Amino acid sequence: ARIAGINIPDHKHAVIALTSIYGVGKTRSKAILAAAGIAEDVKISELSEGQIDTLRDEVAKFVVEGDLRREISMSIKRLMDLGCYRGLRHRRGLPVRGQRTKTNARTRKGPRKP
Amino acid sequence: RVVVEGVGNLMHHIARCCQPIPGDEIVGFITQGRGISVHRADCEQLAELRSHAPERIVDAVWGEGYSLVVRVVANDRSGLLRDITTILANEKVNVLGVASRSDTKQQLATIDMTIEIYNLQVLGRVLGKLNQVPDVIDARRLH
Amino acid sequence: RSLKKGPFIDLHLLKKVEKAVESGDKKPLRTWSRRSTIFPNMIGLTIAVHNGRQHVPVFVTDEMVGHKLGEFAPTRTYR
Amino acid sequence: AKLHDYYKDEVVKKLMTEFNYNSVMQVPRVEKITLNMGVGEAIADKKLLDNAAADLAAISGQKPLITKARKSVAGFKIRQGYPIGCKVTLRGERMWEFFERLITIAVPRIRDFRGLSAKSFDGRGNYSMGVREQIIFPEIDYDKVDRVRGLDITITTTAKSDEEGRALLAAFDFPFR
Amino acid sequence: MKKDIHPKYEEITASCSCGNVMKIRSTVGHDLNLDVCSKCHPFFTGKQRDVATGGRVDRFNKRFNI
RNA sequence: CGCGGGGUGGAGCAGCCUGGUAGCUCGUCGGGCUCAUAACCCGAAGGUCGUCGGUUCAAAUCCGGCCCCCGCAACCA
RNA sequence: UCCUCCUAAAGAGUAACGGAGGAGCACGAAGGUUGGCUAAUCCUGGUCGGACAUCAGGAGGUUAGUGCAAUGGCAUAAGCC
RNA sequence: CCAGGGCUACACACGUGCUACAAUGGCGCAUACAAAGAGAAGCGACCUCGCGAGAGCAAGCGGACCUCAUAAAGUGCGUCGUAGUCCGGAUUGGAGUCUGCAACUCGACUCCAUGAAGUCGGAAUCGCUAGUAAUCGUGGAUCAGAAUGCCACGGUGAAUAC
Repeated sequence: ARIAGINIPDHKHAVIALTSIYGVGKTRSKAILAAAGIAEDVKISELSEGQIDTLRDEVAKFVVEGDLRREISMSIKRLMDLGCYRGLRHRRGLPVRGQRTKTNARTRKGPRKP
Repeated sequence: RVVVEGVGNLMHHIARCCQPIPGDEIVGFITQGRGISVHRADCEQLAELRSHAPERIVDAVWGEGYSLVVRVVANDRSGLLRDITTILANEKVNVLGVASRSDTKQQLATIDMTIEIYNLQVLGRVLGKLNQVPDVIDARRLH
Repeated sequence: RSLKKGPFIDLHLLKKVEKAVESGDKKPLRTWSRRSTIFPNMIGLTIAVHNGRQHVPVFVTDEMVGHKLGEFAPTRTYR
Repeated sequence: AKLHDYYKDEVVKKLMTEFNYNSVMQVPRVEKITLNMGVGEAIADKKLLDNAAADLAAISGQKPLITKARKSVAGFKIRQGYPIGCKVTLRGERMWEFFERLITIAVPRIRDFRGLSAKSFDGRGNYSMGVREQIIFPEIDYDKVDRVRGLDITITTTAKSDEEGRALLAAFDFPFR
Repeated sequence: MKKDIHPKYEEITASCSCGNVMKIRSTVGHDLNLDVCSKCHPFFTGKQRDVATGGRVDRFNKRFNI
């Protein structure tokens, strides 16, 4: 009950169980179980290890956790370093996509505290 | 304004470790953001800049020249510096910032005043009226 | 996320670029076409871009490609 | 004791080539592994430190040495004499078994693994690292921790030059980004 | 060593999914099914895949084709 | 000069008494109520504890010096 | 009233409303003995951990400590277990 | 007149809305019942590709005949079992689509991943007595593209008035 160097959930129907893994949403997760041939219903507890390993080999195909984090850290890095507008926004801790900044944008700007 | 090698209008930022004026001409360093980094032509700090990236640098002049810092130096104090006040009025350009440095290690009385200039000529007479006062053992543009 | 078919750039800009390129680096390039994307051939060029009042220079680099010129000419100065 | 045996053979053999030592005693040898664990929260809850003791007991396989605060310091608002951080100085047979148990299985389980700093040396070659999640050790039931007591390890070496240290550690494979 | 105070310590039979079953001493409980033997961990390959990024130009050309 | 007390948020006063973490009122800020202000109602911020040094793990607090302020005495002459 | 130093002129002692500071207790253990151990402080490395927790090594050398003021003394330790 | 910029800035304050905070709920599968519209330098079936938005091909219709266009709540089955939890969906990265010279400032939408605050909201304050309130979904003008806005339609369907 540990894959990708983490994943230790249970009772959850495998797909959700895998959603726990950073780097995988339900879709990709379902896809994994799809190729694995594992029924999504099975609680990870029911899941045989002789199957879990297949799942490890399965998830190996899809970029996850560690590399993913580093990777995103690298793309954002590029941004803030290149000096592209997106980078500026990230350096300013502000919405990038083009959202209203005059009012909301609390997510990026954090709490209304200041 | 500044004819950055055959083109003006180009956004730039004046360096703050040197005080370029319409004289020796100016070396132009291209910063990441804030476009150009005019650092005057020939300067030690400017030197390291070239040292790490010569390719992103081209010259610039003045096309068609204001704001500068100067370090005047006086003898200790006991008031004759007040004499300098009197001179404040005679100085045409409005003083921009008082910065005495009497500290160092001795009884030295230096003052880093910041002002401006309209023409290099006018600057000439500036140094003149600074050199006249006996207590003004020193008076030169700080870099 | 911006024209699947052929990256877009402005013609006069393109020509100004070739003239620069084959002539070898010469002088920073005045440009108003922020819509123009980037080209490997342009890398090195110090093309300057109008920000609404100033044509600010930018040293094109490899990371700087799949981007448009506007992404380097902030118009809204803030504090 | 497997890789200890390994040491006796391939390790010395190996290094003797790269270091042309005049005599066998000149070859560096790991002397003592030291599992330090400064929770410093017993000052709040003493039993918590006991849980830390459980973990070190669960890893070393032996009772941890509970260090006491050396100095009363306001910087942590702790006074001298208070339990502060438990430790273990496992050496010999034990340390080898643990060492294997370390590089073979413990280390690999380390999330987002990326080698190890080659810069972690006292100059004497006595290497030092610091796991953040004690759970990577099999003995911990994972679920049973109420905390993520990370700890740190000091591989003391008889090596003098830290470089000799690297070499010695290199004989036992080891990460090193 | 001092008797009793130390937790029981015996040679459990560890086993990675990778097949490098190995018997080593510890306490654990009985033993353990693992996933990665240091030999079967991707450092000697993993770090390699890790750097893989850079050179926008090629990607741009993929978009080019004209 | 001598003696005793004091100095804490913007202002007035606690807590220093016995070392660890500073409280109240008014005021300040934001919102509400009102046509508007006030009062009122809700929320929140706000004090390097005069200064310097020393003692202590730790000083608003303990000690000494200093500045400032108040009170007392400054008599037989 | 008592304790430490200087004054005090290298024995002792030696005054001033002379210069500097403490005591009016503490502990059954902080005592007795046996055995064992030895600091402070910096640098280097190291999960949380930072100027400062714990660990390791080095430098270092008693600059530490010695229930309390100072003086003398202490590793054979009188210091610590 | 022009290009580019700006009307989208961001310590903050307020108004008005949409979405949630869940179990009369979410999710998957199957499945029932609308009215009102709009359409040609438009609507664009079917068919083919794509995970998708769409792309290619392409009839019918400027219209009770064609298209937009399977309404959704609901119903049946299953699952989740009270967790910040399969709630929630912001934010961001990467990868795309379409409009339009052109999407950087600054478009909408799609996929992958991510998955924040929030667990029913202080003082205070609003709407509503019937097919109303509430709740669900559909359409249109505007419009190249671009709404949670607005105007409009229908389904479900109350409470309470001493």
